[PDB]
Amino acid sequence: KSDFKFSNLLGTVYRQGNITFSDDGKQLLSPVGNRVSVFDLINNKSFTFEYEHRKNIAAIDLNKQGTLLISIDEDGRAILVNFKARNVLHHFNFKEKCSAVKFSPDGRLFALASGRFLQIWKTPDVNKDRQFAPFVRHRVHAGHFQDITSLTWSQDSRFILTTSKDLSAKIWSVDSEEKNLAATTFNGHRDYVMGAFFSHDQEKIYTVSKDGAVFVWEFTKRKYSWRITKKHFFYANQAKVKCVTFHPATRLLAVGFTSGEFRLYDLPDFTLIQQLSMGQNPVNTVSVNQTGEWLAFGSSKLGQLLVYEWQSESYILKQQGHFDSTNSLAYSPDGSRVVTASEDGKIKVWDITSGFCLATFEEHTSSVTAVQFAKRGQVMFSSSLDGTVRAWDLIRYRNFRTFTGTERIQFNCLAVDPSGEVVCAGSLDNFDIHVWSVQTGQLLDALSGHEGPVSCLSFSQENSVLASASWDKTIRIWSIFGRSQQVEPIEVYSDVLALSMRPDGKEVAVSTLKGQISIFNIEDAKQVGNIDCRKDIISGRFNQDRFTAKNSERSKFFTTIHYSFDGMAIVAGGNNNSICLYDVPNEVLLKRFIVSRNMALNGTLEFLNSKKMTEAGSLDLIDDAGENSDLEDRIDNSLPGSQRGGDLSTRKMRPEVRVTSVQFSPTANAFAAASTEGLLIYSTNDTILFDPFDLDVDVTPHSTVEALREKQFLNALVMAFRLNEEYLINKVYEAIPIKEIPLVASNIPAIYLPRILKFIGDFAIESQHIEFNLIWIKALLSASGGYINEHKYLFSTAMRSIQRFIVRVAKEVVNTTTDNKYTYRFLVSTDGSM
Amino acid sequence: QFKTVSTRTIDELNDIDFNTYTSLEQIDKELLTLSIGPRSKMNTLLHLDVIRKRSKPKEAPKKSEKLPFFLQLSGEKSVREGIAHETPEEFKVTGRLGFESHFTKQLREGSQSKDYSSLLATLINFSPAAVDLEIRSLNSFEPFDEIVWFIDALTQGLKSNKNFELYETFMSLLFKAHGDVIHANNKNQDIASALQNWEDVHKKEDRLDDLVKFCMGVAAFVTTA
Amino acid sequence: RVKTELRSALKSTEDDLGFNVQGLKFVKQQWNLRHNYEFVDEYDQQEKESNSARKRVFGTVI
Amino acid sequence: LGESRSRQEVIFNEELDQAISILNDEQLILLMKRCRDWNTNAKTHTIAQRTIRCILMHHNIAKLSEIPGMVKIVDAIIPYTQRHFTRVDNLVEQSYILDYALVEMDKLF
Amino acid sequence: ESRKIMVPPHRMTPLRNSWTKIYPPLVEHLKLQVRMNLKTKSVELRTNPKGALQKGADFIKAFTLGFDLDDSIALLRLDDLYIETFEVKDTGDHLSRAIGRIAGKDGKTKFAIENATRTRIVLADSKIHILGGFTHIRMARESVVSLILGSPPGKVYGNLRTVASRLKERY
Amino acid sequence: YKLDVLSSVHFVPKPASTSLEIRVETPTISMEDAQPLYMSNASSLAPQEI
Repeated sequence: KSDFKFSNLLGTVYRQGNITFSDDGKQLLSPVGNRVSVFDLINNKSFTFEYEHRKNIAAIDLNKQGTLLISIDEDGRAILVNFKARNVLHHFNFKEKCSAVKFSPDGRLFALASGRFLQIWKTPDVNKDRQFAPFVRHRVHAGHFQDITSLTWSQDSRFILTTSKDLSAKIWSVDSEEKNLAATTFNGHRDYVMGAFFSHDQEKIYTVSKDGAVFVWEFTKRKYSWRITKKHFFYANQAKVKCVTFHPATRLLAVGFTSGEFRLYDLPDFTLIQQLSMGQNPVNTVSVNQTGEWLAFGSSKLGQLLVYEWQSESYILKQQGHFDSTNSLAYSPDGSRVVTASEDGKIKVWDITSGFCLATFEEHTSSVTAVQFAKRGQVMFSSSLDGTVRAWDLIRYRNFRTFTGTERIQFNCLAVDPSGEVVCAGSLDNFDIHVWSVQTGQLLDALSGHEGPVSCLSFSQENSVLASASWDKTIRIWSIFGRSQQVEPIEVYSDVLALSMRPDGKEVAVSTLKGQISIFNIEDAKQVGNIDCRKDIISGRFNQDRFTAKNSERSKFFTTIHYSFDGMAIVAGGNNNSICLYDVPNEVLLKRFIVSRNMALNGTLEFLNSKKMTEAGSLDLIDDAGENSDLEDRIDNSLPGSQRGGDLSTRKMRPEVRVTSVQFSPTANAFAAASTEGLLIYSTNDTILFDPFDLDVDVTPHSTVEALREKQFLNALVMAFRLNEEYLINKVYEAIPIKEIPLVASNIPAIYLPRILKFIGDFAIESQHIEFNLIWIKALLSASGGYINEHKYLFSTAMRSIQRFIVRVAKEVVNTTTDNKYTYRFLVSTDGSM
Repeated sequence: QFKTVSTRTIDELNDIDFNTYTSLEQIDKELLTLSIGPRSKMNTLLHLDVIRKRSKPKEAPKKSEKLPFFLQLSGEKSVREGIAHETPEEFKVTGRLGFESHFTKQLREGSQSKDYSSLLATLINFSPAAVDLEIRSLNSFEPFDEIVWFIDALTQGLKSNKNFELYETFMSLLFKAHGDVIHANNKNQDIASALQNWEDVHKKEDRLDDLVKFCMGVAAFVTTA
Repeated sequence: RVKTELRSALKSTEDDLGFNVQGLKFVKQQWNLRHNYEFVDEYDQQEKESNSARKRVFGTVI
Repeated sequence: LGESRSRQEVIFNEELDQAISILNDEQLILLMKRCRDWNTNAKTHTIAQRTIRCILMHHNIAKLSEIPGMVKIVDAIIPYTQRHFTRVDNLVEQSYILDYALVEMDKLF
Repeated sequence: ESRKIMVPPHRMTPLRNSWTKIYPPLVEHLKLQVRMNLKTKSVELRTNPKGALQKGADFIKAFTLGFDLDDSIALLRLDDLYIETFEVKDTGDHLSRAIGRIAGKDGKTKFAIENATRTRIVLADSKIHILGGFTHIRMARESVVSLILGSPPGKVYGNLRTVASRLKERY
Repeated sequence: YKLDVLSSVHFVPKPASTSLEIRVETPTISMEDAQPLYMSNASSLAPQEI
């Protein structure tokens, strides 16, 4: 139950740093803020590493065995991770801002550009145990005078070619005996040298600078001493070079500028292969595949990530995330994708497994405040600050309905009917609730009676009663349908934000500004029970404020709560960096999750380092923005009293950490939280955590495979259920023959029914045994499908996971074979003559 | 925490000692079984034209004019594993015996030996662009041998009840690419008999149809009502 | 008996429904490959299809 | 069509579908104009689908393509056939509550 | 050890005027010795004492076949390049307009299939030579055989669009 | 724009605009983002719009 682990981070495909591919370039590793996301682009899936830097990460590299990663943040705290085990091996603090880190091609050394020193360390093994100090320093070279901007290893891991802000580039041999082969420095650029690469044969050296010159250096005579043989210029006038890379085997130089334009050249002849634009923001990262066929570009201002094949002029993916600006989320009615309503005015539909956005919708001209699904994933409603609720067909991708009021107000929350005739929406400046029909477009009613801004709306999913709750300390229950026009006001102790509604519509849980979650019986309007949550809330201290995190009143309450689908738990989040989940019978905290440890966000640390507090102000409120290398980030265009507007440049404070929406998954035992870093997805998995169910001493994996070998199949299945071990359940499940699936499925005891149903769901989504899984589903639904119907909310997430398998792989296969049957019948039954 | 240890007792089913169960490839020969691979490969194959049309940029990139014509072939010396970088191995049809491709050579050899297992292994192996480019070039002109060899290769394939969603999309890609020539010389004996035995094996696929119909209808009834 | 006869009638009508779908899209597709147009370049092809698409104009609210 | 459903390759009486086989371009194009506008119902669609079926299996497909006007008709009533196929497929998938009721009635004893 | 490549008397004068750009990669990049027999209208390539004779033979044989100078240098370099020759043979009806169908008005069909399949084609009266990679030759030859054996222009042009995309695509 | 951001986007919306939108027909594959997958393969126009 309560044993959730950080699974995934939807949204935010790129934040800051360098993109890396794999060696067999199937996955790409993308630095999201202080996590690292890895997107597998062929097996369409994605994961995020569990570990967490304390600042935004700035460098990524993993060796070409694929076996370990090293990630450095923006003040040099490196973290070495085992890439296959997904566990962190070492934490190593380099003392200053490291610009690049690279492994050797032969994997055994890595080097990094810390300040103006190139330091080469040698890679610890993945097979060795963790030591106190696994890194053994090879050397540290200091020949540059200003900071080093780039590394490049040679093809043999023998020389390393580094580029600096100082207007040179240098070549260093790895070992001391070849010191005479590599002692030269490469002058001649007017600006920062952005890259320096070898050719395939390591005879030519290309050095690309910031102003736009690429120099070809050759070991020629005018003795032989590395002349410059040709200077080529990009002649991009206002823009200048932001990122350079070179695939030496295909002779492909890829260059991204500060204007979104990137050009890619065939280098020693300098012929423009292609030139096209990501956008208007600068291209912060270019990275290239090992075969040189894919180019991954990252722009850091809009958080966007392309990977683009330049032969077939086509985007493998062109994605863009949302940092800090995400107002709402909603799971699809099968937990396959999450719809995100974001403050720059748009809807984005993110697949969960493959961590990418399928569709985006921009018809709101202001910050979209709420999304909500209806008509079982066919329609989706959203309300924004531009005055409109509007409806979206997720088949034809059309905004087919737009609902406005008559009073020019901005809508902050909505609620749809189950039987989606009526949409409903509430504002924070109008005190009314606006009731629109969906079939016609008209304003059906304006419900009145709150004396404070209607903070939250929800329709009961079963008996269809409306529950609104507002800042006049009052939850209110409206019987709209059928001649009633009945209003029942329940008062409560303080002003309400985030009501939520049970899946059976019996009870309603409200979150209050005191810090509590009260739970009320709807039909008999009396309080069933409350949780007191303001003392298990992690409220950090901001940098600007002059009052401690203990005495602060900023975030000791939950602005979003949500029921579990068995009705037994509540997940909750707010403007604090803890999300907490409880079980509502016992009103006790099951688990509290720290949503960020990034010190680049504001409300993370409860106690701020007193070294940073000086005789006039803290040292993190000092703006060091004019110490910057160029005008576009020396610029301050932040109009003064702006909080929660748009365009993070226009607010002047650090982005605070907050969760704006929490939701449970409708199909598989997880929840998504819309934080500022992205859509944090926390999920359990049954592979770990031995948690048996009434086993005795004679219940053993050995006993289960003896019962399987002796072919008591029902006894082996219930022994594996009492073990609750996923591999054993899978082994017995596949070993039962087709001849006696229905006998076993009829003799399964009723306590092991949700276990076998949720196992069949989470197995059959990705397993290939489609007819076996459908035989088991047919046998279970036929043998025990009355117990399910009279215990709906137990199998409410195990049955939604099963019809996530039938309509999403099995029905697609059945559609293909049906079309083949009918095209056969046409192609042989009719007349093709001339 | 970094490897997995065997739960096998010291003193003084290797998958069950390492707490794993590698799921077996198909449980029974009379059971349909999808491919061991991503589920999206069927959809990529069925709609890869419109997906790439989506994926094109909005205007054409600015190239040069003094660009070499054989730029795709003019590499140096991480090796490319596409259908374009394929060399022939080791007296005029569409593909001579020195310039036969691997797919056409294996298709012919399977037509000799009446066993297309290596052909189907190559088909399940290579990528969707390679699959479309191999099916789209299949000698649909004078005697129609390569089409009918592909059709009874797919027959031998989906007799085996494995990878069957891929064999279904290969038949859909055949009918899409040059089902017009099959409709043209309909009532030709060889191609009509090849389609006849393909339908003879393919008509036993409604087991999946009424199985998912039962599961969908009863699951909906049990959940809602 | 009701189940057998009812499902036989329903599969009998959707048989000719699916037949007519595949036949009519074959007719349209062979007309297209007979005399649609000649563009090998993808950008000119997509602009040609965008100019030759079906347009319908809708009354939206801003 | 109703008497064809009554009694018992051929979908009408055979003299009627050879009489619909031997009609020329103007007659079959107006016949498909009004099969197009009959197909827009959910009630009158079956007569339209079976007339389209007998035209397709009694005429030459290249001839049907080359008749001028019959590509603006078949574009108009392919997606109606698609929504009727989805509707009848949904109806036959929700038809198996009879089969579930039979297996419950068999588990009764 | 030597090779003789007979230059026909319709590609003789371009060989003489572009000869000064043909023999330098034959005599210093390749280390062959090269003679041009004005009596037999042939090119002789002999090996000096100080497996490239077949490369030089294919170089001058491409120029002999009808491929231009830079195309022949592309064959001399670029190891992954091949060249396939075939007559039509599949007269007013068939010979006199199948080649007009390969060409088209101003050779635009030949230009389109060249750019689509990344080969390049020289079309004689009925002798088609194709210079490309192995898969590229396969697709250009399949399309040329297609439009001498009868296919609609919409079908062959749609196949050309598709083959350009799928030949440039990774995966 | 900058008045809304300065006002910390509590504002009062623009009055009303019954505008006019032309949508061409196209696959909703093509109306999507660039990623390997898709979500729906319909056509953007209804049968009663064709």
